[PDB]
Amino acid sequence: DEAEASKFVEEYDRTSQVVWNEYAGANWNYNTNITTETSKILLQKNMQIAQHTLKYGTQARKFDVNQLQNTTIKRIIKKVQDLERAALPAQELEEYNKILLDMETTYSVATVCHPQGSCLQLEPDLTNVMATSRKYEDLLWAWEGWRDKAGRAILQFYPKYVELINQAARLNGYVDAGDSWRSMYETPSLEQDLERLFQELQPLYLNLHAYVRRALHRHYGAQHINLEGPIPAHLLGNMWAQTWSNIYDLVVPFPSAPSMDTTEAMLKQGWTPRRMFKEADDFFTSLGLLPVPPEFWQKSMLEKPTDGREVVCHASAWDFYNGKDFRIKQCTTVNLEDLVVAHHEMGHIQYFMQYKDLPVALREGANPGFHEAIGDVLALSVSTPKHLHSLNLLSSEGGSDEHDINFLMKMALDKIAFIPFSYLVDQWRWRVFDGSITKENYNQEWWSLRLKYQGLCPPVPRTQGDFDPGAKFHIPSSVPYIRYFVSFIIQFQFHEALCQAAGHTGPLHKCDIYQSKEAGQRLATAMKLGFSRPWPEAMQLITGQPQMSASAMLSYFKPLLDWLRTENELHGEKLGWPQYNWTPNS
Ligand SMILES: *[C@@H]1O[C@H](CO[C@@H]2O[C@@H](C)[C@@H](O)[C@@H](O)[C@@H]2O)[C@@H](O[C@@H]2O[C@H](CO)[C@@H](O[C@@H]3O[C@H](CO[C@H]4O[C@H](CO)[C@@H](O)[C@H](O)[C@@H]4O[C@@H]4O[C@H](CO)[C@@H](O)[C@H](O)[C@H]4NC(C)=O)[C@@H](O)[C@H](O[C@H]4O[C@H](CO)[C@@H](O)[C@H](O)[C@@H]4O[C@@H]4O[C@H](CO)[C@@H](O)[C@H](O)[C@H]4NC(C)=O)[C@@H]3O)[C@H](O)[C@H]2NC(C)=O)[C@H](O)[C@H]1NC(C)=O
Ligand SMILES: CS(=O)(=O)N[C@@H](CCCCN)C(=O)NC[C@H](CC1(C(=O)N[C@@H](Cc2ccc(O)cc2)C(=O)O)CCCC1)C(=O)O
Ligand SMILES: *[C@@H]1O[C@H](CO)[C@@H](O[C@@H]2O[C@H](CO)[C@@H](O)[C@H](O)[C@H]2NC(C)=O)[C@H](O)[C@H]1NC(C)=O
Ligand SMILES: [Cl-]
Ligand SMILES: [Cl-]
Ligand SMILES: [Zn+2]
Repeated sequence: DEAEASKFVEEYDRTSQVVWNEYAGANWNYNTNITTETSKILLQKNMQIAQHTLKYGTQARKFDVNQLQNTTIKRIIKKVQDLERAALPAQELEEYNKILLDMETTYSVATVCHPQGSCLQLEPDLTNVMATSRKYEDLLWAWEGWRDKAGRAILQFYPKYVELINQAARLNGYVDAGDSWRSMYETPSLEQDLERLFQELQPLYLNLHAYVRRALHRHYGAQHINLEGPIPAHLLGNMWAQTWSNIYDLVVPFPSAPSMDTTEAMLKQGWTPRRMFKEADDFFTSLGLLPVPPEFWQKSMLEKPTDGREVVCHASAWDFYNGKDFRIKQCTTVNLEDLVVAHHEMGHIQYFMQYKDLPVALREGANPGFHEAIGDVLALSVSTPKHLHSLNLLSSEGGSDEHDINFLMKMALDKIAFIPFSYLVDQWRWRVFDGSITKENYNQEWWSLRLKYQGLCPPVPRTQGDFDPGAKFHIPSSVPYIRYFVSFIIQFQFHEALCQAAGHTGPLHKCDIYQSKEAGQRLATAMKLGFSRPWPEAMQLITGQPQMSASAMLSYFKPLLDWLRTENELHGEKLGWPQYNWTPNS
């Protein structure tokens, strides 16, 4: 009966709101106050949500979706039929939860020590070294040490993790965990579509790579940089070489056109974490989008506590599944990078608020990439030299062609450099999950892809027992990553569309959509759909067409592509890494 299915969905919604809200609370209380007691309560709520998922998922599977007429009810019931880890038998579920906790803990407590010296945590100690050191051996100590202490220590857990997460996927009707993850996009052509996008960005990435490689050759010396080979992976300013903007000082196109030190400016002018989030809130409401509720300001953790609590510091945004309580947890630091992260996280909060009236089963983004993109779209406008000057964080940089190319290079060092990294992570994981990479070659296959996609090599030859993927957070925390590749493509599509809605003309990279109500209306209509419709509908609401496309990103960076090609040609660069077998001699 249509009526029995409707009743079921209503009962699922009521009970899920209660159970998910209790789990969100317990998880928040652990994350903002790590103790034995909060771990204990969290463990109990984890089991309560499993029992709820098992109960309602079992019921949902008794419905023949084929016989359901109402498409919304059909959609919800089909989704509740996927129990995820709660499909595992009791022993395997306990084992899986424990392996996940052990991997996450191992990663979070790993430190790198000098003998009879200080021990450095990843954040901020080791990331600061990677960002600021310009000494090959000091960078190497941090890069190798982090892999030695975090990566190698995850390896013992990962094969059993793969076995259990695949078993859960098969018990929910998928062939492996990678299949299950890809299904979140509801797009049978996903793999080919993503490959096509990656290929469209190759001219830009290869030209950026070759230009940066030449700059590294200048600084680190001819004996350590092969101008026809891959770049050593510890020289890009970031522990994973996923974004390169911390080496802007080594690659600036026009050193004669200097830029203000934005961190020093923010500190001198008394910026605080709360001010950073108020600025993000203001951008959202300038578009006519929703302000965060008063409760957000009361309950959020917007900087590291000084009351003796120990906390999880990573930036994060939290839906408590009651339509009222939304929070950010971030150990915010006062700099421009974290101002952008604040906008990223506030985009997650905005999406939570926009879809709060849907059934909790449809309270997700159109696809996971959409959820990641919203905040970054606003941050693109924030990052314009125009807007940064209005915050008193830059001197006037408009007009000047040199400042213009310098700005596009700054943007490309993050946005373009990240495209191959964000593609790589789940290309590797999909092949682990489908069994075509075994524990015998986890690491070799990781580096084959680091080479193939990013054009990087490890500065020190890897050895047996190395497990460098484990040194990247999302691997031991089992967080899918292709969402970030999707996000970095489509956020430029959204920027282009909103800039057009706002009446912007001229180069896309000069657009600042601040206070555009037309831009806000486009985003709001799409966000309010949550996960109720196939994501091409939200794509069309924003952009006027239904596809993912790299064209907007290419248009944004067109002046840099032209500059890079001219620069690389006059130095005779050989794009790519035909000497792909090269690795450092010392
Ligand atoms: C197939 O079934 C689906 C699902 O049906 C729903 O679920 C099943 C299981 C059963 O329970 C059904 O009884 C139930 O309807 C059908 O899809 C639904 O279709 C109805 C149309 O009949 C749509 O009605 C709209 O719903 C919105 C949102 O409603 C939530 O939020 C409201 C605001 O907080 C609140 O009032 C509601 O009670 C509801 O509350 C939330 O409910 C969810 C669970 O669903 C729960 O998780 C949340 O916790 C809970 N939140 C809170 C806070 O309680 C409602 O806002 C709409 O009102 C507008 O539209 C009317 C029609 O146009 C109009 O008369 C109203 O005045 C109002 O109009 C707008 O007003 C503004 C300003 O005044 C104006 O600017 C706008 O232009 C104007 N809109 C206009 C003119 O269009 C309305 O009631 C459901 O949204 C929809 N649900 C989903 C999920 O899609 C589907 O129709 C079925 N298909 C077929 C072919 O039959
Ligand atoms: C805890 S939750 O699950 O309930 N809520 C999720 C978000 C809603 C999911 C909806 N279903 C959440 O808070 N997640 C945390 C995660 C943290 C960040 C993260 O890891 N970023 C990746 C990739 C990246 C992204 C942007 C960028 O510029 C550079 C890199 C990384 O750093 O490698 C670190 C700061 C930027 C995001 C996030 O916000 O997406
Ligand atoms: C951090 O967590 C501990 C453990 O839950 C909290 O301590 C509890 O505090 C309440 C009073 O509010 C007592 O009723 C419990 O008995 C306490 N338990 C223990 C083990 O001490 C503590 O309040 C939390 N701190 C913060 C700042 O939230
Ligand atoms: Cl690595
Ligand atoms: Cl994803
Ligand atoms: Zn995010």
